[PDB]
Amino acid sequence: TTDRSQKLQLRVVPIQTEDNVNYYKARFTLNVGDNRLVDLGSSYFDIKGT
Amino acid sequence: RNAVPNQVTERKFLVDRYLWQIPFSSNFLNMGTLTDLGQNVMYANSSHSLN
Repeated sequence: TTDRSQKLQLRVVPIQTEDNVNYYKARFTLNVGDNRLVDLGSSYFDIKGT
Repeated sequence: RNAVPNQVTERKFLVDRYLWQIPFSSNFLNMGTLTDLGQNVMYANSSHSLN
């Protein structure tokens, strides 16, 4: 484990959204810098709605 | 059909028989009993106060 200031979790908000009667688009931008790894097994969505 | 509108929600949780815990590790997971930050935060045999 390194000493450098990097983040354990991550939070990315969508770039584009789209509404419909019957669907909802969310397009993200997953930036993985140099000297970083991420497994997509830990990836999930965080829906808030009513 | 006669449900009241303006229903505010609220949430909580209950944990029983559980101490909360914060490990003194780098990635917050068990890689050993003698943890890895127990050799380089305490570094060059130094002292650190805590509150």
